[PDB]
Amino acid sequence: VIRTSQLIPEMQEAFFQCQVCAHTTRVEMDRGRIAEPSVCGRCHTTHSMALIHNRSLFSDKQMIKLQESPEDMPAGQTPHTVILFAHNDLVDKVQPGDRVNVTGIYRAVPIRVNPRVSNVKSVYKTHIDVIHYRKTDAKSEKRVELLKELSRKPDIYERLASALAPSIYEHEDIKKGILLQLFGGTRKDGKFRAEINILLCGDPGTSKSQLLQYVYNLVPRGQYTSGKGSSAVGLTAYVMKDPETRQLVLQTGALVLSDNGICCIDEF
Amino acid sequence: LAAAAEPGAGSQHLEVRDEVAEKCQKLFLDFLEEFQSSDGEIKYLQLAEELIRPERNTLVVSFVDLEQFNQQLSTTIQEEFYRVYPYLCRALKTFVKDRKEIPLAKDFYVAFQDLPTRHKIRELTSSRIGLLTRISGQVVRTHPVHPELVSGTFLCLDCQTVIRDVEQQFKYTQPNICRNPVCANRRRFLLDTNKSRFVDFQKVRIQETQAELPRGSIPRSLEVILRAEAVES
Amino acid sequence: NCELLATCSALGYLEGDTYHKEPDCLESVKDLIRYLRHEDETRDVRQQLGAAQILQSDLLPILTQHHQDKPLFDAVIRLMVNLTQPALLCFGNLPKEPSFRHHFLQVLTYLQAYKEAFASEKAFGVLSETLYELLQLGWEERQEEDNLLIERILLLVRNILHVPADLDQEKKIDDDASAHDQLLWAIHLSGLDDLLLFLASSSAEEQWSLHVLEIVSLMFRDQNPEQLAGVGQGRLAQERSADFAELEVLRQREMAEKKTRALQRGNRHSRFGGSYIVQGLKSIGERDLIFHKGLHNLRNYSSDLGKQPKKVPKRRQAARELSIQRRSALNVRLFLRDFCSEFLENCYNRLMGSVKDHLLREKAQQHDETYYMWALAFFMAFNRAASFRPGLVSETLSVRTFHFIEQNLTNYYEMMLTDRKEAASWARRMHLALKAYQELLATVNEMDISPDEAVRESSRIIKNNIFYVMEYRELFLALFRKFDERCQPRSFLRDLVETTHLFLKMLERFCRSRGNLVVQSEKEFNFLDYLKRFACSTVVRAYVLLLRSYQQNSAHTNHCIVKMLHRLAHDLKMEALLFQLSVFCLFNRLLSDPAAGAYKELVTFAKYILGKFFALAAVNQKAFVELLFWKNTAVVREM
Amino acid sequence: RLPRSKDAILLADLVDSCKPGDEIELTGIYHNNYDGSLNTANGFPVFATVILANHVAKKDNKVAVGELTDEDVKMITSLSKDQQIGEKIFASIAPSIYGHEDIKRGLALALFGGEPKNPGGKHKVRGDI
DNA sequence: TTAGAGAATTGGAGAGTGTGTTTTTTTTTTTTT
DNA sequence: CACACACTCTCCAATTCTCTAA
Ligand SMILES: [Zn+2]
Ligand SMILES: [Zn+2]
Repeated sequence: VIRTSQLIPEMQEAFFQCQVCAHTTRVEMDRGRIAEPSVCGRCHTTHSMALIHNRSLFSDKQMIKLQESPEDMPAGQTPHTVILFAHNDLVDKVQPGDRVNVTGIYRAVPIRVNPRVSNVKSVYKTHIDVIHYRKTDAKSEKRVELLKELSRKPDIYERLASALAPSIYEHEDIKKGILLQLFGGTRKDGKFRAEINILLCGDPGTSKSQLLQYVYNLVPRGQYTSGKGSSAVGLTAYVMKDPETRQLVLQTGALVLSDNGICCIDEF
Repeated sequence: LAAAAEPGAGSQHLEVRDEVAEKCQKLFLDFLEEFQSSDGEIKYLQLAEELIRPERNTLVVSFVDLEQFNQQLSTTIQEEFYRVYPYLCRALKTFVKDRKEIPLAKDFYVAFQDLPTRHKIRELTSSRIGLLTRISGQVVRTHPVHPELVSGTFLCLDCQTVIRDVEQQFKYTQPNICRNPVCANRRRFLLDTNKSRFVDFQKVRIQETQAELPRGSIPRSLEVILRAEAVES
Repeated sequence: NCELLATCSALGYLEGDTYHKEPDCLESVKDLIRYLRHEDETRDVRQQLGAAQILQSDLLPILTQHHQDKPLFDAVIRLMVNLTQPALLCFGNLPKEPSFRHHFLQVLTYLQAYKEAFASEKAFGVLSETLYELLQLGWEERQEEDNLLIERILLLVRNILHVPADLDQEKKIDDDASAHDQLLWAIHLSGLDDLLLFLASSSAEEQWSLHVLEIVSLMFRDQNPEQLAGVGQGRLAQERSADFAELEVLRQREMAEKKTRALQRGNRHSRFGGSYIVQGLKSIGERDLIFHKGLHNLRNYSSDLGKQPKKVPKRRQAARELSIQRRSALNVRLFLRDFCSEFLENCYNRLMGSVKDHLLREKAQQHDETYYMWALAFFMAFNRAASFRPGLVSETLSVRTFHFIEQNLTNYYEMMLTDRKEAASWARRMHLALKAYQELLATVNEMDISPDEAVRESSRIIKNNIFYVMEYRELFLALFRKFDERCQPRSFLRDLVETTHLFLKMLERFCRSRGNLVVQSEKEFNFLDYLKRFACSTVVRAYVLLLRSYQQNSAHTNHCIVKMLHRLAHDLKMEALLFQLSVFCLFNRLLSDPAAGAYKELVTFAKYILGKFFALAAVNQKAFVELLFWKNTAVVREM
Repeated sequence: RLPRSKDAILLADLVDSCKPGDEIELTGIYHNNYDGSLNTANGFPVFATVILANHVAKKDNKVAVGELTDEDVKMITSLSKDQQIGEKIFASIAPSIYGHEDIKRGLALALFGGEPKNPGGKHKVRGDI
């Protein structure tokens, strides 16, 4: 998924009211166009029925822009992309960056040459009406009962610390410190931080970055970013024009996004 | 002349009436006239005292007080809020008019606080259109206050008849017909800006608060419209 | 304009709450009266003085604070009567062209403004006090000076009560004080109501009977007798609970309709495609129907799913009821109930006798019998409501009133059919006559129920007279056979049907109780051959026309309709008259109604006649063609 | 916080009553008219607003030379005849500062200023201190 | 009592008139380099 | 420029009113 639009309301039933006598009627949607009443029924005035927008009925719609997977692209080619349209409950189930198997009906629709003229291009636009989404990159008492006795097992501290990052050769006190950072103190109120701050030092080519990436994959509300100015997501907060909308958005940095977690800062 | 000489003399009048909205008007006026504080004395009658002042036009009502008055009335208002809102405003005008010293051209607005349920920005789907809703958000940008036309007074140019209280859609709207029943004019009308009624208007962008933002998402922004007493607050 | 401005300035000015009149008020007021008398036909001075608001700013303060200055007071009263002159009198009629209609609307607007201003109790207090100290003198002590002042005072009150409600501010919701309600409250607090009761009950001042009748008519313009008679101490709780219950009923109906529409459309968006061929259904050509409006619609398919309805042309547009009913302020309703009670007990007989004397002597305006018939309907209905006492209305119970009402109703019927340019006005006058006739026919039933053998005797006498004379029987058929939806409202049709039901109820019970064979140079009679006159197509056409609004009809009205149709079907065996396609569409709606359980009588009658039709159809397939048209004696050929 | 702003129309001899950067007081009619551009920008029938200026007064120039009345110039000319006016003018420079008489003298001389000169139209010399 | 032939009024088909359109580079300036 | 929309006016004929015969 490359982008996901704002929620688009699609009219399902138009509500008309007579501006002369307040008599109301309802019109059903015929393949995207309204059969507007040209006359009122109670009275008989012509062109008196006005569309009451917020008494009409609407349903959710959303546009999604979906790129072919990197694992599926042919060698050295720029990726292809399709447009999906989801409606009702399937609208708010997919975010940008997700990988999905989408089942839907492959539609083809005309596009008018300019908005005030009904001539259409011979070459049709295509999109997929979404019928089903399946995410394919996602990866209680029965746990509490295990954890209660495992907590009173001997040297559970050492067991958890050694469980941290099995893929690297062991630095006992580093792993112990990261474990105590994960658990943290107790937050109470005055103003004292329960958060624990840890710093790792060493040459490039040490296991410090592997530790950072591991615990970022582990912890909830985690973040991973570089102190270098070329980082994917910044540490500080900033304001930017949302390019697909042009309206301002306050992008709070990783330190604010990790307000109840661990912020991993590589190249500090 | 005679009891039978009354054929609808000189009016193009509206004859279908929104029964639910008018029941809301009547029962909300009863609520304002009868609901009383912990020490009695009719709350909202005392708070209507300040509406005599210039640049005060909004009465803020507690939705839990409305619920205590009657569950069905509060449920109806919550479900059909945008439908019944001008009728609640007319009820407030009828309530405030017991002072007898009010400027009659003045508009009055009902505002609601202490709504029990809160909704996320992600939950503002089409099912919530027209319903009374409470949201939390962080203001990102506020635009200038403008005067918005709420009801235009128009002059019919080819019979000189004045049409009052032409209510505005999301488009600037002239009279659909002339108020003179035999006049055939339907597009030649002139707005009288001095005799029309305006409201203070301000639009603000908000986004999801830091607490409510789902993990990994871009912040979802929303456009909010503030009116009358609420602008620049 | 400027000269009027100068004189209006010369009247004086208000300061805080006290008006300081100039010494030249008399000549300036005479000049204003002169300008009004020398008006253009457009009534320019009327419009200009209304725009200047001198009635609100000068004349009411002068009237209320300098009423001891008698020449100025008399001049102001005459000027105010002139200014408050109703617009229909000002222009003669409703103008047919835009310019005079704009001027009419201007004068009407300023009249509505005057009515808004006149709700102050001080003005009516001064009017009541001056009328009281005038009427304190004996009639023989009066001269033209005082008699003309009584005329001008009562005409001012009449003019202010007559004014139509503004279309802008007639949107008041029930239980609220409209401008008319506030005006009636001003009359109540000033005590002019008691003076009106005195004028109605006085034998000496009978000369003002027509005036007082018009005041009372315009006072009780909006009210309904039974609804008003039901008012009392404990009404606030009743009306509050009723409002909450009706709110919930309306909400449940809207929810049910929303669910039905949500099922009728699918759970897929409208641009979700798909097309079907309905193989059995031939299209307008010979090819099979191609359906595009979604599979959900084919459960209750109809060919008119996407069709625009037709513009009813101006001539065929049905008549619509002129006003909605609103429950007026409770204080005003209590005051009007007390007024009506005291008036009925103390005033009504003498006032109605005086008005009948005026109509006999022919010293009344052209249509004052409409006020007479209004008073009959309203006050006899109020009498029967609550404590019925026929002594309070015994001046009305004579057969002469039946004869007078029947003559007026036939006259209005003829004039409606002939004077086509105000046929609706003649229909309204005929509606008043019909309601008066209905109330007499209801009152004799109440006399039968009442315990007094004397009123039972006189009830028998009047029933014998009415059922003997032919016009009372033939008038219902005459009305049905030339009723027109184009001209007469559905409220009239309701009243006609209910009056016919009550009349046939009484006549059937009378003939069932005893023979009484001779009727009309007399001839024999029986109720079955009378009922056979109601077997015409036009009357049943009108009855089903009223039946179409069964959702909005009252339960009593629905009972009247279904009882008459059951009488024609079950007892006269005229089901083929009612075998009709439009009537079958109405039955289709009745059977498909979600609230069909609330209409158990109607659906049972519909299923009875439908079963009879399908039996006949199984025997003979030409009945399907017979459904398509109204008929005469094919009612027997089908049989 | 971002500042609010208004358009104002200056007509006839009110033009060039001010320049960009001037602090002003503006008396005028607050006027509104329909603007389809604002209506389509906002989605609601919003009316454009402008001030029809009647009087512009720079908050800088609370007193202009044109504002001086015959009483004012009579006061000034008669006060100049005191013959101790130089000491009075020097003392009036920052009256809440003790001492610094040389500073007050220099600032008075700079505040009143000299005259620019251009002998022969080809050699300009400044008059400001 | 129904309905059909002649005259007048209203619905709307269609003929005629007017309106709107098809990332890039050099330079400055403040802050940050 | 020129090809679609948007709007008004006019004429034509189809429906309803009025008067007469079956
Ligand atoms: Zn209508
Ligand atoms: Zn007009």
